[PDB]
This record gives sequence, C-alpha cells and structure tokens, in this order.
Amino acid sequence: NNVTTDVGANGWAPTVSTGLGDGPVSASADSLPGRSGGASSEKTHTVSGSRFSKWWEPTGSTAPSLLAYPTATPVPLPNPDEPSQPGPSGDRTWLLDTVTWSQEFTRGWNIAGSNGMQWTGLESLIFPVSTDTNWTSTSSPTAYPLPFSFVRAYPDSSWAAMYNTHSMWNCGWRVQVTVNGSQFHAGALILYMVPEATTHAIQTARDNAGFVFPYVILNLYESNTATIEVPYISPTPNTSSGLHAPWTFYLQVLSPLNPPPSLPTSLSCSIYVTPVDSSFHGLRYLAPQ
Amino acid sequence: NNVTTDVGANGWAPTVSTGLGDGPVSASADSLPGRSGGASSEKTHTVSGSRFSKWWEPTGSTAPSLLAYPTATPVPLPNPDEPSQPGPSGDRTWLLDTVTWSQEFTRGWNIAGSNGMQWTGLESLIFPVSTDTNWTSTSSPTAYPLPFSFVRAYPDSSWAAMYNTHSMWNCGWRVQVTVNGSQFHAGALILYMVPEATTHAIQTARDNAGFVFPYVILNLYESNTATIEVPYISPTPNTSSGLHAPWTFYLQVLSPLNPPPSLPTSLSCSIYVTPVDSSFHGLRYLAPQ
Amino acid sequence: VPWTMADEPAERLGIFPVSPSAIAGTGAPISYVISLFSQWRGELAAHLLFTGSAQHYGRLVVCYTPAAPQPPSTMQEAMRGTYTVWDVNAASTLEFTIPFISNSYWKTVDVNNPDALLSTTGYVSIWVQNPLVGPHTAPASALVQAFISAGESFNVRLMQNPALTSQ
Repeated sequence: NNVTTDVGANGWAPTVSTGLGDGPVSASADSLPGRSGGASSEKTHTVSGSRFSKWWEPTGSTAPSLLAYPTATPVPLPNPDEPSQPGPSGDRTWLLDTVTWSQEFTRGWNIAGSNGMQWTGLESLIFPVSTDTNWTSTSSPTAYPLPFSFVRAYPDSSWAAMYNTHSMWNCGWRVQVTVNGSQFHAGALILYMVPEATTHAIQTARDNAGFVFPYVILNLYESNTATIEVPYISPTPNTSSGLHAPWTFYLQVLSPLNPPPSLPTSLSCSIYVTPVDSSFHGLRYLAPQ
Repeated sequence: NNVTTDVGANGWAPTVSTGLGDGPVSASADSLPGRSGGASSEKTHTVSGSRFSKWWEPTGSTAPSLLAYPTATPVPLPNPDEPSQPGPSGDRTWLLDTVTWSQEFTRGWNIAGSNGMQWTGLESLIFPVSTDTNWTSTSSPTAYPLPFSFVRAYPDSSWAAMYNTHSMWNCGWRVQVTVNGSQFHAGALILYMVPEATTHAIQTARDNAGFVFPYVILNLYESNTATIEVPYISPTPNTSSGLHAPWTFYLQVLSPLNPPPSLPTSLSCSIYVTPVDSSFHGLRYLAPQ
Repeated sequence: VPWTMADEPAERLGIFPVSPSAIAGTGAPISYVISLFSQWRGELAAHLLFTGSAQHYGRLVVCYTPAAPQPPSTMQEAMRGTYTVWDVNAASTLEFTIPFISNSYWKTVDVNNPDALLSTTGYVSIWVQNPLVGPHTAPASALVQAFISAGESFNVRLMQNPALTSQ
C-alpha cells in the first residue's frame, strides 16, 4: 500500500509485459550523449562520453530576495554546435521601463508603461509580435513579456543582437522594482513572474490564489525595492527566438496606494530586467521578432 | 666598436648622469601590472602580480599561406575592465565583396567592388566615415579599409554590434580571394595589406618596392586562390572604434589578365575577410562609425 | 547640484566631461595638481555628499560613460555605461569610483584640445532616478555636494608651466 492502482513498478524482462499477462506500459529515461545545457546558471557545456552492422559492409515575501525556484540540473543537448555568449554586455541589469503608480488603481491592477504590452490573454496578437498594433492599444498596457519586451526596449543590445541572429536561446530572468515612498506612505505591490501567460493564467494571478506563482511584495511600510529571479523554463531545452515567451512580468497592486494628505497622489516606479546566464544556438541570417 | 657614437650603454646610478659629466639620457621600460592584451592570437588575459605615505595618515609568394608577420607577445593593459568577445559568430570568414577583373586593367590597378572605397590618399574624407559621399565616387573604388569596409558590409554582425558599442577593439585580419580561371588563362594579382594607408604609402604599394608590405600573389598559372593574414597593429594597445583603420586591403594587378581568344574578357573574383581573435573594451551607448 | 521635489524621472542635474577642460578647472585641490603636469592616469574618486534632511527619500543615478563623439542625451542612454543607483537615505556620502577605461596608458592635459582621443576618457552625469519625496512641511529641495579627489592608482608626470594662459 501502495495504492490499489499501479503507477510503475514497471517490468522487464518478461515480467510485466509477456504473452501471458499485461500491466500498463511505461516509458524509460532516454540516456543521450551531448553538450550540457538547458538548466541556466549551471551551464558548463562540454563533450560527453553507428551501433548496427550494414548489409554491404563486412512564508513568505517580502522577507528575503532569493530565486523563486532553485536551479535545476543540466541535460545533454540535441544540437552539436557551440553556443555564443553575450557575457557582461548582455547579462546585466537594464532599465526596462519607468511607470507611474497612482492611488486610483485598485486591487489586482496590472501596471505597465511605454515599453510594456497590453496582455490579458484576450488580445489578438498579430504575427510577428513586433507589429506596432500589439504594443499600442486603446487602454493602458499591463504585462512585460520576456524577452519580447526586453528586446523591444533595447533592440541594439548584444543580447538582442544574438537573439535576432540565432534560432534558439536559453537564459534565466531577474526583475527588480524600486518605489521610494516617505515613512508616511502606505501601500503594497506584487512582482509576479507568470509562466506561459494565457487568458486563465493571467486572471488567476490577479486573484487570491495567484501567490502559487513566483512572487515578492513591495510593501511601502518597510521596503523601497523588491527583487525576484527565476531560472529558465520551456517544453524544449532551448526556446525558439521571436515565437515563445516563457516568462512574463506583472506588477500589480495588492493594497491601493495610500499617500499622506497634501502630497502627490502617485509615486514613480522603475522596473529593471536582468537576463541570467545567456547562450544562443544555431547561427544564421538576421530574423527579428 | 661599438661605433663612434653612443646608443646606450645607458648609465645609473651616478655613472652616465652625474654633476661632473653627462651622456645622452635614455628612457627605461615601464613595468606595469594589468590584463594581458594588445597582441592578438595570444590574448589569454588575466590578473597580474598606493606606494607612498600621506601627511594626514600615521622568397616568396605565392608559395605557402602563412601570416605575413609572426604573432608578437602580449602586454599589460591600462584599463581594468574585462573584454567582450563575439566568438565564432564574429571570428569567421565573411564574403566581403564580389568584383570583376577585366583585361583592360594594367599594372598596379587597384580593384574593388560595391563594398569597397575609393582611397588613393587624396580623397577628402568627410567625418564620420559612414557618410555616403566617402563610398560613392565618380570613379571606381580601390581599397578595403578595415574594419570600416567590413562593418559597412555587415552592419548587423555580432562583431559590428560590439564595434558600435565599445570605444576600443583589438583583432587580427585574414583576407582571401578566389579567382577561377581555366588552364588556358594567364595573369597575376597581388593581395596587399597596407598599414596606415596614406597618399604616399598607397602609391608606393602600386610601384616596384611595394613587396616590402605583406603580400601574396594570385598567379593564374598555378593558383585559383591566395590567402594572407596579418596580426594586430596600432600606436595604442587597443584601437579606437570608428576613427582608425590599422589595415587596408589592396587587390592590384601585377600582370594584366591575358584570357584565351573567344572567351570572356574578364573573370569574377570573390574577396573574403576574417577577423582573428577579437576583444572589445569600454562598454557604453551605441555610437556607429 | 540642487535637487527638488518637482524634478521628474530622467531629469539631468549635472554633467561634465573627464577632460582637462573640466577636471583641471573645478577648483578642487586635485585640479591644481593636474594643471601642473602634462599627463595623468589612474582612477578618480567621486564623493556625492547628501546634505538634505533625514526625512527625504529618493534616488539619483550616477553614470560614467567612456569616450564617444557625442555625450549621452537621455538617462537610459547614460545608464548603458558604468553606473550606480544611489539611495540618498543610507550613509551621507556616495563613494562613486570613476574607472580609468582609457585607450592609452596616459591622458594628455591640454586645455586647447580636450576632446582628443588621448585626452578625454568620457562623461560623468547625474540623473534623477526616483523623484525626491518626503513628508509635508519638509524642505522642498535638497542640495548634493559633489567632491572629487584622487584614487589610489592616480598618477601624474611631465611638469608644465602652471597658471596656464587659458582661455
């Protein structure tokens, strides 16, 4: 017990899969040779260690500031090419956007500025994502899709240079926001990192259960800044350039800004973005996002 | 003997520089700590190994294909910042230009195509060098100034990306040209690498003594291609971006093309360029050439 | 450099080139030593003393950009170089190091040609990151005193006529 079902258990050689009786078939781990990638922070990619004959041959936030998830283990890559790394010119803290936070904003109000995008999941994204109609909307923007917003903000960076030149990329992300209020100010913002942002996922991030996602709170009672970092995620070991946003940043309001009387009714915020441990595979011609 | 003059010899302590007699003063080698750069190919830059009290404190070509000069030894750099390297995306063989070689061209005729520049030393270069009037002239272009011609040919390369983002660079150069002629064709081209190309230097490269400069001959009698590579040169350990051309390529005619009768009176040429071991220092905003 | 509560983000409060036109005429003791000689090198230590109130809060980003034909026009363009976002309410003074990211080993002290390749290392500028905030009945402005002195690797050589004939 060992519930009454059968998870596996598995079998082999003719135990759980013979011509007399059967249990449910299970897939085994594929042991592959190749260059160690996928998991950011711990890249250290190096060489690894035909096999058939032919017929013609003879608690929580805003406590500390640590990664939302712990970094995972590297895996052997399918492609044999050596990656191109931007280094310190790419992996650095960039000023993503500067946005205003007024008291009129209520619970679960996503805040974004000029470099941000209106993305509640219902917007019809015209391909490619670099089309101006995606970023300019009748209402205020809400999200910061990575790396789409980062590449648009700095199209001339070494990170974006390789991003428009390689078919696939791999890096983590660190977002920080600084909001200075006097000791007389009150209010709280939440820095959300939403994986694979879609209609239902973004609306549940506004709600009470949203704290399942990576989060840190920027409470004006004690903090002036809050940092959050997330390692790389994707269904593939390397993400396709211009066609996939693994992480998206959301700066929403938990407790509406409560400024002291006779002071401004809004505070300025500065959003930063940091790609962590970047590698790019498959060099070819320039194809922007 | 020891000629009758005095080269040094030098002195110290009070030998060749005392209050009783003097010889000519000489400068000593400055022993500096820093990161090992300057000399390309052999970069391997690493850390090295106040010293006064204060008052308030208690045969030749076209034989083989080797470097025109041997690579020199590294030197400690004055700047403390770690360089950014483009790697294989930058250090690679690029198709610089495709140009025609007709029989009408005589001895010492510099050949260059669309990506080339008219530079005999007499042209008035309007600053910055990216101005269109420098590259478009009433007559045919003649030279390929490096890296000016390389950056203009591929403005979106990772090499040019860092080149427009860093104040200084350091790399060698390798130029190759392929000219296919049948066994019935005759003629010879010279691949010149001219250091600090100026009015007098470019005209002497056309003349008989030009073979003092780095050279390889592309003789149609035996060869279809000829390669030449040169290490880095400059008055400073790192060259200023957009304001200095250490090397310039010249593909001139030694023996005019002598094609067989009833065949085309010109052959096509493909010029390649290869930056060797590239490093970039001093990261800041985007300032193109 | 003055700094008020009315100053918005991305507002430039000051900028100076790191060339003998500025570093040799600040009035500081270091500027006199530089003008005596013809060549200099090494790091320069900048100290921004916040002489505001203990109730004031905000941020001023101090950027150092290496040599270029044109100086930085906006805050984000200046933040592409070596910078430090300085929160004024911590210690009184900010210890900003100006690194010697230089083309050659020595820089010339020639006031007639300050923008030369072998003269200037770049620009240093102060921008408003987060606007100055504080409780009501607090001062609406706060002065920041910018000091400059020599780093631990700063050197000078080749003596020249002092005073200078400048302009």
